[PDB]
Amino acid sequence: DDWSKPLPPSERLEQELFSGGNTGINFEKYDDIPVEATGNNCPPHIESFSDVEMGEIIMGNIELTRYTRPTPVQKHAIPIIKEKRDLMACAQTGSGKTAAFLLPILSQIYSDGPGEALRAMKENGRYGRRKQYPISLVLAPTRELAVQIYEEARKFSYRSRVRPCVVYGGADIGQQIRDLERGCHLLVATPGRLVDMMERGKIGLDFCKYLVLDEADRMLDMGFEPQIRRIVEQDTMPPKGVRHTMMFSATFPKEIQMLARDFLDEYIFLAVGSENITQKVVWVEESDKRSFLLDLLNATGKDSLTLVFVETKKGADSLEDFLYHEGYACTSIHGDRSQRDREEALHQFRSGKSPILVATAVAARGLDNVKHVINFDLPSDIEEYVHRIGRTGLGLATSFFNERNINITKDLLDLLVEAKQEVPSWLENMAYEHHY
Amino acid sequence: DDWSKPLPPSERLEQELFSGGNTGINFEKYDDIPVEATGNNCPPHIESFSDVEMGEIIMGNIELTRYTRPTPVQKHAIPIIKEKRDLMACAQTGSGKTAAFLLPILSQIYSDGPGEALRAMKENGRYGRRKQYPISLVLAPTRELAVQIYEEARKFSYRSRVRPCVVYGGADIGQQIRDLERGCHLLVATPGRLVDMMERGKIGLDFCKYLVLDEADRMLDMGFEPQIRRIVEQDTMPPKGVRHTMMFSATFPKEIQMLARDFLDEYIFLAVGSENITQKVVWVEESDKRSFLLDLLNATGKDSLTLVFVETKKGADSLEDFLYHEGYACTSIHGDRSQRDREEALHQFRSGKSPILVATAVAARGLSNVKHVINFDLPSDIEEYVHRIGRTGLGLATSFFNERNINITKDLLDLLVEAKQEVPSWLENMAYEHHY
RNA sequence: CAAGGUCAUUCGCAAGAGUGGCC
RNA sequence: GUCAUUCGCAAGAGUGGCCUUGC
Ligand SMILES: Nc1ncnc2c1ncn2[C@@H]1O[C@H](COP(=O)(O)OP(=O)(O)O)[C@@H](O)[C@H]1O
Ligand SMILES: Nc1ncnc2c1ncn2[C@@H]1O[C@H](COP(=O)(O)OP(=O)(O)O)[C@@H](O)[C@H]1O
Ligand SMILES: [Mg+2]
Ligand SMILES: [Mg+2]
Repeated sequence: DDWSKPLPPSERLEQELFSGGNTGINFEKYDDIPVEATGNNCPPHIESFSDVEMGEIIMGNIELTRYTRPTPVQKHAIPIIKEKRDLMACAQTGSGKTAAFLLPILSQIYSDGPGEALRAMKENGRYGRRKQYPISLVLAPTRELAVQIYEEARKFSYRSRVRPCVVYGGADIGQQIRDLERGCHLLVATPGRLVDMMERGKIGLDFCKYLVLDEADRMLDMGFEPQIRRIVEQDTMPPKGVRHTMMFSATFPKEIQMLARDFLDEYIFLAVGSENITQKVVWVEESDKRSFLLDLLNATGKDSLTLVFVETKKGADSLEDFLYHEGYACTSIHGDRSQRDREEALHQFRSGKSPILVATAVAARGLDNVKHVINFDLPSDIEEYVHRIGRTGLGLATSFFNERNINITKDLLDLLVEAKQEVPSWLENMAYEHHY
Repeated sequence: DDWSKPLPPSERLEQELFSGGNTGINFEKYDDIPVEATGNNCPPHIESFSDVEMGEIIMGNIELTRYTRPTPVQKHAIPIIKEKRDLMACAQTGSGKTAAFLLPILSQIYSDGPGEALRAMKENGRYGRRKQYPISLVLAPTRELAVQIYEEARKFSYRSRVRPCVVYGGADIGQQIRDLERGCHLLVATPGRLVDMMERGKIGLDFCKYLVLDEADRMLDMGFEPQIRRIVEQDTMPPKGVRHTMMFSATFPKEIQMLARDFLDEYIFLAVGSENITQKVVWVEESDKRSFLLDLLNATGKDSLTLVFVETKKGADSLEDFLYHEGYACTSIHGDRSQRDREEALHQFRSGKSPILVATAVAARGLSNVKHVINFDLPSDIEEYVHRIGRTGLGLATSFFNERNINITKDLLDLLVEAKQEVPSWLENMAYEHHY
């Protein structure tokens, strides 16, 4: 019985599962991703589903649901889970958390098969068996979330021998029991309803190899902690390091961290996701950047430090000489500068003898109370912009923009909206005109 | 013993196998390909290796060999073989053709395992068994090519339980026997040396499931046909439809077709690959295309048909009225024309009453003895260019080119070189400056 | 030497746009 | 309604170019 071999299709079933619902979304607004996965021997992230062998069944079902590339949380979660490592993932709503665990878990089940224990037991007959032993257990806080997880499981278990089931409180136990008795390899459950099934001898967790806690922060908020601990610690479920455990949550309070240390073994912490700073963006042609900078400098207080960012080292030297001949006390720093020359420049800047510092990205990585940060040249990527403006200690950041910075028009626009800053209407216009 | 699981690496092996040699070549000057695969229920081609699940070992070894995407012959051969169909593949030398069969075959062996027959026999001890039963046999005409096939097999069998071996004539039979005695699952062989090995009781073909005849045209020219027939038809090799047979050849003579019908079962025919047409390319700005066309028409003999291709239906109507108001008897045809209007236009064209036909791509698909085809607008792709100029019978083709046609500068340059035509120096110059 | 970003060409993919051809 | 090509944007990869940073 090979579980990696797809079973014959059903045109009827395909339409019910894939025609509508949660098909793929363009996760491009978010593609400028701050994502970090820290842990011992952390498996590297993926850029395509092909970078790991999901298997024939999963790749075909991904093609039916119309996903093309992994979401940023999936880029890390999928290789982490397929390497059989535990995962603590803090990801905001709409990141693709559900598929981030369903895809690797089901892929592993297809490759490994049901295991020796299930074969050694009486095969689930046409009249079923009273008690079922799920290979994988997913815990959810509500019926709504549990049903949504279950629906995605059907899409990814299409043409497989994995039969998903879902049980939730506030419903008829009779339907759920009768649905369980037809086989259950992946179970989605609210905690209270799952405890009832275990007490009734309908569900056994002796062979549960994949445990997922979805929306874990909410489950604690709703008072499900005793049920979860009864499910995991006070029963037959294999312990940490034998089972493969994953916790997903939108927030990371200390209550979730303490639960992670109790439930997860040698795990990876995965996190996905500047408002005390006034930010201005102005259109400036290249030949006008110097004159625009002079007006800002002529408007600066007597004892306010100004940090001016430029793209190239030659541009930094050229801008320093220009400002000096214009009569402005300034200094400069870049990568070619010796450590002594950097110290001399910073000494003048900190002392205030030269309250203007012309710097490349060398000062974006903090070498040291700057009041004004000026992007004389905007950086080529939005990550550099964040590091630059964070040098302020009220704090102001002014950036020069022209057609050369069109590569960050949307990324900069998203940042201004996200930081509750004010948005030039022409920036929105150029963004939509350039991308649609 | 799971054969889909990679075995531990070896830094030495990686360097010896992958550091140099024939790593990937960008099959980019040949992205524009005439490739047709014809046969009953022919599996669709692929565009990346991900489109079929090759397995962890294969995808890992592909990355080490620096292959990015399948070559045009690989796009069809890989899915055809992976679906267990026989293949008659005619492709020129240097097409990525060795890997076109090694990758799907080894992937199948990794997934299917060694089969029941091998598991029921004595394991190859460290004093290995005497007689070997290769799962896959590859036949080559010379030692040189056989070694070259074998070396690629080493790279793709890296970290696998598949052990390749190569035997060829004009060498010490002694080394080959004891290299075989250490185990052999995939065998590369020249026909003469293989016949000897069978007669020694060293090689058994009872379990060979994948038979490959590489450079089959040369093998027949070198007199290997009786040895091949003895190898395939007069021994224990499983017959067609049980074994999976592939034949590769740079040419497709009648002698190869007859051999394919004898050896291949329900096979697919795969083929990969205008000199009596003088072709001219001239730079013409858009505002000058009408004046340039007039000079050519005034230089046309009184009784010669000219076919003028344009991009849009509106362009066809506009060009017709312009020529008419200039005193040139002409007509036009495009997709929006009713069948009656098309017949009227063709009637005037073939009678010579209006020897100038202004047409869109609607006339690029055969509808006469046209003496001059003029690309007033060059098509957006080179395939359309071939179909347009093919309407001549001496026949001449003159094409207008400007910056709008930069998207086919390289493809048109390759075509003119391929068809032994004169090449404007500016066309090469613009091609290299645009792509490098 | 290593690490990062952007651009140009190419390949696939998704969304859009434009042209063409078939009914 | 179906089909083909091109172009814009976006993801990735390969090549090239360019810039930045660390010894
Ligand atoms: N690889 C992907 N590509 C495109 N869209 C995806 C992908 N993975 C998930 N999605 C979509 O993201 C949306 C959110 O799914 P969901 O799991 O509910 O996010 P979350 O659970 O973190 O709130 C769904 O519409 C889903 O189809
Ligand atoms: N998918 C690929 N991507 C890039 N290069 C490839 C690919 N496949 C093969 N090649 C290269 O193409 C060249 C031709 O290999 P070969 O099999 O001998 O062509 P052929 O057999 O048609 O004469 C080799 O250098 C090989 O490494
Ligand atoms: Mg060859
Ligand atoms: Mg092109």
